[PDB]
Amino acid sequence: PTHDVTTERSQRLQLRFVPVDREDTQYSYKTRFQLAVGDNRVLDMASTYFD
Amino acid sequence: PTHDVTTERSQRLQLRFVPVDREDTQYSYKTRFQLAVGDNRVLDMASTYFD
Amino acid sequence: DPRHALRDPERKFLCDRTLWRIPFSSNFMSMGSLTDLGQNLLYANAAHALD
Amino acid sequence: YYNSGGNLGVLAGQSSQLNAVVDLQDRNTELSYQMLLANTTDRSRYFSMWN
Amino acid sequence: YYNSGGNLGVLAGQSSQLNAVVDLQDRNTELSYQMLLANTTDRSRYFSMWN
Amino acid sequence: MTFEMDPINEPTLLYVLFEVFDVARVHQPHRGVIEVVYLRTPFSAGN
Amino acid sequence: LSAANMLYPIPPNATQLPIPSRNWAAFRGWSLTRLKQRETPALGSPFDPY
Amino acid sequence: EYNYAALAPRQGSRPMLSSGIGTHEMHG
Amino acid sequence: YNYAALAPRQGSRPMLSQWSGIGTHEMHGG
Amino acid sequence: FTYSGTIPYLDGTFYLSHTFRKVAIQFDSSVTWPGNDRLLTPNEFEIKISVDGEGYNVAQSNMTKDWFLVQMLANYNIGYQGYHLPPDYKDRTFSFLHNFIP
Repeated sequence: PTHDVTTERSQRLQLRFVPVDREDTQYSYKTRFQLAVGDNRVLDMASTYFD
Repeated sequence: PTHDVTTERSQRLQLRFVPVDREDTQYSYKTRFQLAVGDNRVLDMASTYFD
Repeated sequence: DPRHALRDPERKFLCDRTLWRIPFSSNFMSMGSLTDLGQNLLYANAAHALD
Repeated sequence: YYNSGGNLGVLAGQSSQLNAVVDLQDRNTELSYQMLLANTTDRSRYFSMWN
Repeated sequence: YYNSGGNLGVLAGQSSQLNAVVDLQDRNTELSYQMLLANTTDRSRYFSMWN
Repeated sequence: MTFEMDPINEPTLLYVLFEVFDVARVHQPHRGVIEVVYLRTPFSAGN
Repeated sequence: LSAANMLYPIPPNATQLPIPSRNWAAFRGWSLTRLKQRETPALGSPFDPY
Repeated sequence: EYNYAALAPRQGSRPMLSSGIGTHEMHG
Repeated sequence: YNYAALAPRQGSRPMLSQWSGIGTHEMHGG
Repeated sequence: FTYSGTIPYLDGTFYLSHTFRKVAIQFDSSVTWPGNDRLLTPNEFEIKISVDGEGYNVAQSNMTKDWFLVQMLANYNIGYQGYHLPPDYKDRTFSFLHNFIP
Protein backbone atom coordinates (compact mmCIF):
# COMPACT_ATOMS: atom_id res chain seq x y z
CA PRO A 1 0.00 0.00 0.00
CA THR A 2 1.53 3.26 -1.21
CA HIS A 3 -0.81 5.64 0.65
CA ASP A 4 -1.37 6.38 4.35
CA VAL A 5 1.24 3.91 5.61
CA THR A 6 4.23 6.21 6.13
CA THR A 7 4.36 9.81 7.32
CA GLU A 8 7.36 10.95 5.23
CA ARG A 9 7.74 13.88 7.64
CA SER A 10 11.10 13.25 9.33
CA GLN A 11 10.31 11.35 12.52
CA ARG A 12 12.50 8.83 14.31
CA LEU A 13 11.96 5.09 14.64
CA GLN A 14 13.84 4.70 17.94
CA LEU A 15 13.78 7.27 20.75
CA ARG A 16 15.92 7.11 23.90
CA PHE A 17 14.48 8.72 27.04
CA VAL A 18 16.99 9.75 29.70
CA PRO A 19 15.48 9.78 33.22
CA VAL A 20 14.29 13.16 34.45
CA ASP A 21 15.56 12.27 37.92
CA ARG A 22 17.17 9.21 39.47
CA GLU A 23 17.59 8.26 43.12
CA ASP A 24 19.41 5.24 44.54
CA THR A 25 19.16 3.50 47.90
CA GLN A 26 21.42 0.62 48.93
CA TYR A 27 18.66 -1.79 47.85
CA SER A 28 16.91 -0.08 44.91
CA TYR A 29 17.63 2.20 41.95
CA LYS A 30 14.53 4.27 41.15
CA THR A 31 14.45 6.12 37.82
CA ARG A 32 11.67 8.35 36.49
CA PHE A 33 11.14 8.81 32.76
CA GLN A 34 8.97 11.45 31.09
CA LEU A 35 8.07 9.94 27.73
CA ALA A 36 5.95 12.05 25.39
CA VAL A 37 4.11 10.29 22.58
CA GLY A 38 4.41 12.86 19.78
CA ASP A 39 1.10 14.34 18.70
CA ASN A 40 -0.05 11.92 15.97
CA ARG A 41 2.03 8.73 16.23
CA VAL A 42 1.25 6.00 18.76
CA LEU A 43 3.32 3.21 20.30
CA ASP A 44 2.62 0.00 22.17
CA MET A 45 4.56 -0.97 25.29
CA ALA A 46 5.62 -4.24 23.70
CA SER A 47 8.49 -1.89 22.89
CA THR A 48 9.94 0.39 25.61
CA TYR A 49 12.47 -1.88 27.24
CA PHE A 50 14.92 -0.60 29.84
CA ASP A 51 18.57 -0.34 28.79
CA PRO B 1 7.25 56.69 22.49
CA THR B 2 5.23 56.52 25.69
CA HIS B 3 2.54 53.87 25.14
CA ASP B 4 2.13 50.41 23.61
CA VAL B 5 5.90 49.88 23.87
CA THR B 6 6.62 48.39 27.31
CA THR B 7 4.69 45.70 29.18
CA GLU B 8 4.62 47.61 32.51
CA ARG B 9 3.04 44.45 33.99
CA SER B 10 5.81 42.70 35.92
CA GLN B 11 7.58 40.26 33.60
CA ARG B 12 11.20 39.15 33.59
CA LEU B 13 13.96 40.27 31.22
CA GLN B 14 16.43 37.41 31.76
CA LEU B 15 15.02 33.89 32.09
CA ARG B 16 17.04 30.88 33.25
CA PHE B 17 15.78 27.43 32.24
CA VAL B 18 17.09 24.57 34.37
CA PRO B 19 17.47 21.35 32.35
CA VAL B 20 14.48 19.03 32.65
CA ASP B 21 16.77 16.00 32.34
CA ARG B 22 20.48 15.50 31.75
CA GLU B 23 22.87 12.69 30.91
CA ASP B 24 26.67 12.74 31.17
CA THR B 25 28.26 10.22 28.84
CA GLN B 26 32.04 10.08 29.07
CA TYR B 27 32.10 11.19 25.40
CA SER B 28 29.18 13.65 25.25
CA TYR B 29 26.88 15.67 27.50
CA LYS B 30 23.17 15.93 26.69
CA THR B 31 20.59 18.14 28.41
CA ARG B 32 16.92 18.81 27.64
CA PHE B 33 15.18 22.11 28.39
CA GLN B 34 11.58 23.20 28.01
CA LEU B 35 11.26 26.93 27.38
CA ALA B 36 7.83 28.54 27.67
CA VAL B 37 7.40 31.70 25.59
CA GLY B 38 4.97 33.54 27.86
CA ASP B 39 1.48 34.04 26.47
CA ASN B 40 2.03 37.32 24.63
CA ARG B 41 5.77 38.02 24.79
CA VAL B 42 8.13 36.84 22.06
CA LEU B 43 11.88 36.31 21.95
CA ASP B 44 14.51 35.92 19.28
CA MET B 45 17.02 33.09 19.45
CA ALA B 46 19.90 35.47 18.80
CA SER B 47 19.76 35.49 22.59
CA THR B 48 19.48 32.22 24.57
CA TYR B 49 23.09 31.14 24.87
CA PHE B 50 24.10 27.97 26.71
CA ASP B 51 25.66 28.61 30.12
CA ASP C 1 40.28 -15.64 43.35
CA PRO C 2 41.02 -12.42 45.27
CA ARG C 3 44.26 -12.70 43.28
CA HIS C 4 42.28 -11.87 40.13
CA ALA C 5 43.51 -9.38 37.55
CA LEU C 6 41.77 -6.10 36.78
CA ARG C 7 40.34 -6.61 33.28
CA ASP C 8 38.23 -5.43 30.28
CA PRO C 9 35.30 -6.92 28.32
CA GLU C 10 35.07 -7.65 24.63
CA ARG C 11 31.90 -8.30 22.68
CA LYS C 12 31.26 -9.54 19.15
CA PHE C 13 29.00 -11.81 17.12
CA LEU C 14 29.08 -14.27 14.23
CA CYS C 15 26.56 -14.71 11.41
CA ASP C 16 27.58 -17.68 9.29
CA ARG C 17 24.89 -17.97 6.59
CA THR C 18 23.26 -14.54 6.54
CA LEU C 19 22.87 -11.96 3.80
CA TRP C 20 22.64 -8.56 5.48
CA ARG C 21 19.33 -7.23 4.17
CA ILE C 22 18.42 -3.56 3.77
CA PRO C 23 14.88 -3.52 2.34
CA PHE C 24 13.92 -0.71 -0.02
CA SER C 25 10.89 0.21 2.10
CA SER C 26 9.84 3.36 3.91
CA ASN C 27 9.52 1.57 7.26
CA PHE C 28 11.84 -1.39 6.48
CA MET C 29 8.88 -3.76 6.66
CA SER C 30 7.85 -6.23 3.96
CA MET C 31 4.21 -5.58 3.04
CA GLY C 32 4.49 -6.69 -0.59
CA SER C 33 7.01 -7.85 -3.16
CA LEU C 34 6.67 -4.50 -4.94
CA THR C 35 7.90 -2.47 -1.99
CA ASP C 36 6.24 0.68 -0.68
CA LEU C 37 8.46 3.40 -2.14
CA GLY C 38 9.78 1.29 -5.01
CA GLN C 39 6.36 1.78 -6.58
CA ASN C 40 6.78 5.45 -5.60
CA LEU C 41 9.78 5.80 -7.96
CA LEU C 42 7.58 5.52 -11.06
CA TYR C 43 5.69 8.85 -11.01
CA ALA C 44 7.21 9.76 -14.39
CA ASN C 45 10.34 9.60 -12.28
CA ALA C 46 13.84 10.71 -13.24
CA ALA C 47 17.20 8.92 -13.11
CA HIS C 48 19.22 8.69 -9.90
CA ALA C 49 22.86 7.90 -9.14
CA LEU C 50 23.63 5.55 -6.26
CA ASP C 51 26.76 5.61 -4.10
CA TYR D 1 27.38 18.50 18.16
CA TYR D 2 25.94 20.23 15.19
CA ASN D 3 26.17 18.14 12.02
CA SER D 4 26.36 14.73 13.69
CA GLY D 5 23.18 12.84 12.85
CA GLY D 6 23.34 10.63 15.93
CA ASN D 7 23.86 13.55 18.33
CA LEU D 8 21.30 15.89 16.77
CA GLY D 9 19.81 18.79 18.69
CA VAL D 10 16.04 19.03 18.98
CA LEU D 11 13.87 22.15 18.94
CA ALA D 12 10.24 21.05 18.75
CA GLY D 13 6.88 21.95 20.19
CA GLN D 14 5.94 20.19 23.41
CA SER D 15 2.67 18.91 21.93
CA SER D 16 4.00 17.90 18.51
CA GLN D 17 7.39 16.46 19.57
CA LEU D 18 8.44 16.54 15.90
CA ASN D 19 11.98 17.87 15.61
CA ALA D 20 12.23 21.06 13.56
CA VAL D 21 16.03 20.80 13.25
CA VAL D 22 17.60 18.61 10.56
CA ASP D 23 21.31 18.31 9.81
CA LEU D 24 22.49 16.31 6.80
CA GLN D 25 26.28 16.04 7.37
CA ASP D 26 26.95 18.08 4.23
CA ARG D 27 26.21 21.45 5.81
CA ASN D 28 29.18 23.01 7.62
CA THR D 29 27.41 25.22 10.15
CA GLU D 30 30.65 25.87 12.04
CA LEU D 31 32.62 27.30 9.12
CA SER D 32 29.34 28.92 8.08
CA TYR D 33 29.11 30.82 11.37
CA GLN D 34 32.82 31.66 11.25
CA MET D 35 32.53 33.19 7.78
CA LEU D 36 29.26 34.96 8.63
CA LEU D 37 30.58 36.65 11.75
CA ALA D 38 33.92 37.44 10.09
CA ASN D 39 32.15 39.16 7.18
CA THR D 40 29.77 41.08 9.48
CA THR D 41 31.90 42.10 12.47
CA ASP D 42 35.38 43.61 12.24
CA ARG D 43 37.12 40.71 13.98
CA SER D 44 40.26 42.39 15.20
CA ARG D 45 38.78 42.99 18.68
CA TYR D 46 38.35 40.16 21.18
CA PHE D 47 34.95 39.50 22.77
CA SER D 48 35.48 37.32 25.83
CA MET D 49 31.80 36.34 26.08
CA TRP D 50 31.81 34.32 22.83
CA ASN D 51 35.63 34.08 22.85
CA TYR E 1 27.72 -7.66 -29.93
CA TYR E 2 24.69 -7.25 -32.19
CA ASN E 3 22.49 -10.35 -32.12
CA SER E 4 23.66 -11.99 -28.89
CA GLY E 5 21.28 -12.30 -25.97
CA GLY E 6 23.52 -11.75 -22.96
CA ASN E 7 25.68 -8.82 -24.06
CA LEU E 8 23.66 -6.22 -25.95
CA GLY E 9 23.11 -2.50 -26.33
CA VAL E 10 20.53 -0.69 -24.23
CA LEU E 11 20.22 2.72 -25.91
CA ALA E 12 17.26 4.36 -24.18
CA GLY E 13 16.24 7.47 -22.30
CA GLN E 14 18.19 8.12 -19.13
CA SER E 15 15.05 7.87 -16.98
CA SER E 16 13.09 5.77 -19.48
CA GLN E 17 14.42 2.39 -18.25
CA LEU E 18 12.77 0.69 -21.25
CA ASN E 19 15.30 -0.24 -23.92
CA ALA E 20 14.78 1.02 -27.47
CA VAL E 21 16.88 -1.79 -29.01
CA VAL E 22 15.63 -5.37 -29.36
CA ASP E 23 17.66 -8.21 -30.87
CA LEU E 24 16.09 -11.64 -31.24
CA GLN E 25 18.90 -13.77 -32.68
CA ASP E 26 17.04 -14.18 -35.98
CA ARG E 27 17.93 -10.78 -37.39
CA ASN E 28 21.32 -10.73 -39.14
CA THR E 29 22.31 -7.07 -39.00
CA GLU E 30 25.90 -7.84 -40.02
CA LEU E 31 24.72 -9.27 -43.34
CA SER E 32 22.19 -6.44 -43.45
CA TYR E 33 24.91 -3.79 -43.34
CA GLN E 34 27.01 -5.79 -45.81
CA MET E 35 24.23 -5.96 -48.41
CA LEU E 36 23.18 -2.36 -47.73
CA LEU E 37 26.68 -1.11 -48.50
CA ALA E 38 26.99 -3.44 -51.49
CA ASN E 39 23.83 -2.01 -53.04
CA THR E 40 24.08 1.68 -52.10
CA THR E 41 27.81 2.23 -52.72
CA ASP E 42 30.46 1.08 -55.15
CA ARG E 43 32.49 -1.57 -53.35
CA SER E 44 35.62 -1.50 -55.55
CA ARG E 45 36.93 1.51 -53.59
CA TYR E 46 38.56 1.10 -50.19
CA PHE E 47 37.37 3.50 -47.48
CA SER E 48 39.96 3.52 -44.71
CA MET E 49 37.79 4.50 -41.74
CA TRP E 50 35.48 1.48 -41.54
CA ASN E 51 37.87 -0.85 -43.37
CA MET F 1 36.42 17.89 -12.54
CA THR F 2 40.12 17.10 -12.08
CA PHE F 3 42.71 18.73 -9.82
CA GLU F 4 46.49 18.92 -9.95
CA MET F 5 48.35 20.13 -6.87
CA ASP F 6 51.84 20.20 -5.39
CA PRO F 7 52.52 16.81 -3.77
CA ILE F 8 52.95 16.45 -0.02
CA ASN F 9 54.22 13.34 1.73
CA GLU F 10 51.67 13.42 4.55
CA PRO F 11 48.13 12.19 3.75
CA THR F 12 45.85 15.01 2.67
CA LEU F 13 42.28 15.38 1.52
CA LEU F 14 40.64 17.75 -0.94
CA TYR F 15 37.89 20.01 0.41
CA VAL F 16 35.70 21.22 -2.45
CA LEU F 17 32.37 22.77 -1.45
CA PHE F 18 29.67 23.34 -4.08
CA GLU F 19 28.04 26.71 -3.46
CA VAL F 20 24.27 26.11 -3.38
CA PHE F 21 21.08 27.66 -1.98
CA ASP F 22 20.56 26.31 1.55
CA VAL F 23 17.45 28.19 2.67
CA ALA F 24 14.84 27.23 5.27
CA ARG F 25 11.34 28.65 5.75
CA VAL F 26 9.82 28.52 9.24
CA HIS F 27 6.04 28.55 9.72
CA GLN F 28 4.46 28.76 13.19
CA PRO F 29 0.68 28.31 12.84
CA HIS F 30 -0.57 28.55 16.43
CA ARG F 31 0.61 28.12 20.01
CA GLY F 32 3.77 26.06 20.01
CA VAL F 33 3.67 24.39 16.59
CA ILE F 34 6.82 24.82 14.51
CA GLU F 35 7.06 23.66 10.89
CA VAL F 36 10.33 24.24 9.02
CA VAL F 37 10.79 23.39 5.34
CA TYR F 38 14.40 22.96 4.23
CA LEU F 39 15.36 23.18 0.57
CA ARG F 40 18.88 22.87 -0.84
CA THR F 41 18.15 23.43 -4.51
CA PRO F 42 21.20 22.17 -6.49
CA PHE F 43 22.21 19.38 -4.07
CA SER F 44 18.83 18.30 -2.72
CA ALA F 45 18.28 16.36 0.50
CA GLY F 46 15.24 14.37 -0.63
CA ASN F 47 13.83 12.43 -3.55
CA LEU G 1 28.26 29.21 3.70
CA SER G 2 25.40 27.71 1.72
CA ALA G 3 27.23 24.77 0.19
CA ALA G 4 27.47 20.98 0.03
CA ASN G 5 30.86 20.29 1.50
CA MET G 6 32.45 17.24 0.01
CA LEU G 7 35.80 16.06 1.28
CA TYR G 8 37.67 13.80 -1.08
CA PRO G 9 40.77 11.98 0.14
CA ILE G 10 44.09 12.59 -1.59
CA PRO G 11 47.00 10.13 -1.61
CA PRO G 12 50.19 12.09 -1.03
CA ASN G 13 50.81 12.72 -4.76
CA ALA G 14 49.28 13.69 -8.08
CA THR G 15 45.66 14.44 -8.98
CA GLN G 16 42.06 13.27 -8.44
CA LEU G 17 38.66 13.16 -10.19
CA PRO G 18 35.26 13.58 -8.42
CA ILE G 19 31.47 13.48 -8.78
CA PRO G 20 28.51 11.92 -10.79
CA SER G 21 25.28 13.31 -12.49
CA ARG G 22 22.44 15.57 -11.28
CA ASN G 23 20.43 18.75 -12.04
CA TRP G 24 22.64 21.78 -11.43
CA ALA G 25 19.73 24.20 -11.29
CA ALA G 26 20.34 27.36 -9.24
CA PHE G 27 24.01 26.42 -8.92
CA ARG G 28 26.27 29.15 -7.54
CA GLY G 29 29.90 28.08 -7.96
CA TRP G 30 32.77 26.05 -6.56
CA SER G 31 35.24 26.54 -3.72
CA LEU G 32 38.31 24.31 -3.48
CA THR G 33 40.99 24.12 -0.78
CA ARG G 34 43.38 21.40 0.39
CA LEU G 35 43.13 20.01 3.93
CA LYS G 36 45.17 17.56 5.99
CA GLN G 37 43.53 14.32 7.10
CA ARG G 38 45.45 14.33 10.39
CA GLU G 39 44.04 17.74 11.33
CA THR G 40 40.56 17.19 9.89
CA PRO G 41 38.28 15.04 12.07
CA ALA G 42 36.86 11.96 10.38
CA LEU G 43 33.39 13.41 9.78
CA GLY G 44 30.27 14.27 11.76
CA SER G 45 30.69 11.14 14.01
CA PRO G 46 29.83 10.89 17.72
CA PHE G 47 33.49 10.17 18.56
CA ASP G 48 36.63 10.06 16.42
CA PRO G 49 39.24 7.63 17.82
CA TYR G 50 41.73 8.38 15.02
CA GLU H 1 -2.49 49.35 17.25
CA TYR H 2 -3.56 50.45 13.76
CA ASN H 3 -1.07 53.33 13.40
CA TYR H 4 2.20 51.44 13.76
CA ALA H 5 4.17 54.70 13.44
CA ALA H 6 3.18 55.46 17.05
CA LEU H 7 5.74 52.85 18.18
CA ALA H 8 8.73 54.72 16.76
CA PRO H 9 10.85 57.43 18.40
CA ARG H 10 9.76 60.92 17.38
CA GLN H 11 12.46 63.13 15.87
CA GLY H 12 10.28 66.23 16.00
CA SER H 13 6.53 65.84 15.60
CA ARG H 14 7.14 62.91 13.22
CA PRO H 15 8.44 59.40 13.99
CA MET H 16 12.02 58.44 13.19
CA LEU H 17 11.55 56.25 10.11
CA SER H 18 14.50 55.02 8.03
CA SER H 19 15.66 50.86 6.07
CA GLY H 20 14.71 47.77 4.08
CA ILE H 21 13.40 44.41 5.30
CA GLY H 22 15.34 41.25 4.61
CA THR H 23 18.95 40.18 4.15
CA HIS H 24 20.73 38.79 1.09
CA GLU H 25 24.16 38.21 2.64
CA MET H 26 25.35 34.79 1.46
CA HIS H 27 28.55 33.83 -0.40
CA GLY H 28 31.63 31.65 -0.01
CA TYR I 1 -19.27 -31.37 -17.08
CA ASN I 2 -18.46 -29.34 -13.96
CA TYR I 3 -14.76 -30.22 -13.42
CA ALA I 4 -16.04 -32.05 -10.33
CA ALA I 5 -15.45 -35.27 -12.30
CA LEU I 6 -11.70 -34.58 -12.03
CA ALA I 7 -11.58 -34.32 -8.23
CA PRO I 8 -11.83 -36.93 -5.46
CA ARG I 9 -15.38 -37.28 -4.13
CA GLN I 10 -15.48 -37.36 -0.31
CA GLY I 11 -18.84 -39.07 -0.37
CA SER I 12 -20.79 -36.81 -2.73
CA ARG I 13 -19.28 -33.33 -2.52
CA PRO I 14 -15.96 -33.04 -4.39
CA MET I 15 -12.78 -32.24 -2.48
CA LEU I 16 -12.28 -28.98 -4.35
CA SER I 17 -9.54 -26.58 -3.31
CA GLN I 18 -9.75 -22.83 -2.74
CA TRP I 19 -10.67 -20.56 -5.63
CA SER I 20 -7.79 -18.19 -4.84
CA GLY I 21 -5.33 -21.00 -4.12
CA ILE I 22 -3.92 -20.80 -7.64
CA GLY I 23 -0.85 -18.62 -8.02
CA THR I 24 2.28 -18.24 -5.93
CA HIS I 25 4.72 -15.58 -4.76
CA GLU I 26 8.02 -16.70 -3.22
CA MET I 27 10.87 -14.26 -3.82
CA HIS I 28 13.34 -12.67 -1.40
CA GLY I 29 17.05 -11.95 -1.63
CA GLY I 30 18.05 -13.10 1.85
CA PHE J 1 40.61 -20.49 -9.48
CA THR J 2 43.04 -23.10 -8.04
CA TYR J 3 40.73 -23.85 -5.13
CA SER J 4 38.13 -26.43 -4.10
CA GLY J 5 35.73 -25.95 -1.22
CA THR J 6 32.53 -24.26 -0.15
CA ILE J 7 32.46 -21.43 -2.68
CA PRO J 8 30.07 -18.82 -1.24
CA TYR J 9 29.11 -17.05 -4.46
CA LEU J 10 27.03 -20.04 -5.61
CA ASP J 11 26.89 -22.25 -2.50
CA GLY J 12 25.16 -19.88 -0.07
CA THR J 13 27.96 -20.14 2.51
CA PHE J 14 28.62 -16.59 3.75
CA TYR J 15 30.91 -16.70 6.79
CA LEU J 16 32.34 -13.18 6.35
CA SER J 17 29.15 -11.16 6.90
CA HIS J 18 30.28 -10.29 10.44
CA THR J 19 33.21 -8.13 9.29
CA PHE J 20 31.08 -5.15 8.23
CA ARG J 21 31.13 -1.97 10.32
CA LYS J 22 28.79 0.51 8.63
CA VAL J 23 27.05 1.13 5.31
CA ALA J 24 26.32 4.59 3.89
CA ILE J 25 23.80 4.60 1.04
CA GLN J 26 23.67 7.97 -0.72
CA PHE J 27 21.42 8.76 -3.69
CA ASP J 28 22.44 11.42 -6.23
CA SER J 29 25.66 11.93 -4.20
CA SER J 30 23.68 14.29 -1.92
CA VAL J 31 20.76 12.38 -0.35
CA THR J 32 21.49 9.83 2.35
CA TRP J 33 19.08 7.00 1.80
CA PRO J 34 17.00 6.48 4.98
CA GLY J 35 16.93 10.23 5.65
CA ASN J 36 14.17 11.86 7.70
CA ASP J 37 16.14 11.03 10.87
CA ARG J 38 14.75 7.51 10.57
CA LEU J 39 17.45 5.65 12.51
CA LEU J 40 19.30 6.38 15.73
CA THR J 41 22.22 7.26 13.43
CA PRO J 42 20.37 8.59 10.37
CA ASN J 43 23.54 9.29 8.40
CA GLU J 44 24.59 5.67 7.81
CA PHE J 45 23.59 2.14 8.76
CA GLU J 46 26.03 1.45 11.60
CA ILE J 47 26.34 -2.33 11.73
CA LYS J 48 28.97 -2.68 14.47
CA ILE J 49 30.05 -0.20 17.13
CA SER J 50 33.37 -0.20 18.98
CA VAL J 51 33.53 2.91 21.17
CA ASP J 52 29.78 2.70 21.93
CA GLY J 53 29.58 6.15 23.42
CA GLU J 54 26.06 6.73 24.75
CA GLY J 55 23.85 3.65 24.48
CA TYR J 56 23.73 1.94 21.09
CA ASN J 57 24.74 -1.69 21.59
CA VAL J 58 21.82 -4.08 21.19
CA ALA J 59 21.63 -7.49 22.89
CA GLN J 60 24.40 -8.84 25.10
CA SER J 61 26.62 -8.95 21.99
CA ASN J 62 28.02 -6.23 19.73
CA MET J 63 26.09 -4.65 16.82
CA THR J 64 23.81 -1.63 17.13
CA LYS J 65 20.15 -1.19 17.99
CA ASP J 66 19.26 0.39 14.65
CA TRP J 67 20.88 -2.46 12.71
CA PHE J 68 19.12 -5.04 14.88
CA LEU J 69 15.80 -3.28 14.26
CA VAL J 70 16.44 -3.14 10.51
CA GLN J 71 17.37 -6.83 10.35
CA MET J 72 14.36 -7.88 12.43
CA LEU J 73 11.99 -5.81 10.29
CA ALA J 74 13.52 -7.08 7.04
CA ASN J 75 13.45 -10.75 8.02
CA TYR J 76 10.33 -11.11 10.19
CA ASN J 77 8.56 -7.73 10.61
CA ILE J 78 9.12 -7.75 14.37
CA GLY J 79 10.78 -4.59 15.66
CA TYR J 80 7.63 -2.49 16.09
CA GLN J 81 5.36 -4.71 18.24
CA GLY J 82 8.12 -5.95 20.54
CA TYR J 83 11.09 -8.24 20.04
CA HIS J 84 9.56 -11.67 20.48
CA LEU J 85 11.22 -14.72 18.97
CA PRO J 86 9.97 -15.39 15.42
CA PRO J 87 7.96 -18.56 14.79
CA ASP J 88 9.80 -21.73 13.85
CA TYR J 89 8.50 -21.81 10.27
CA LYS J 90 9.83 -18.29 9.63
CA ASP J 91 13.27 -19.24 10.98
CA ARG J 92 15.24 -20.93 8.18
CA THR J 93 18.89 -21.66 7.44
CA PHE J 94 19.44 -18.43 5.50
CA SER J 95 17.57 -16.35 8.10
CA PHE J 96 19.17 -13.93 10.58
CA LEU J 97 18.29 -15.05 14.11
CA HIS J 98 18.94 -18.68 13.16
CA ASN J 99 22.64 -17.84 12.70
CA PHE J 100 23.10 -14.81 14.99
CA ILE J 101 25.50 -16.13 17.64
CA PRO J 102 26.35 -13.64 20.43
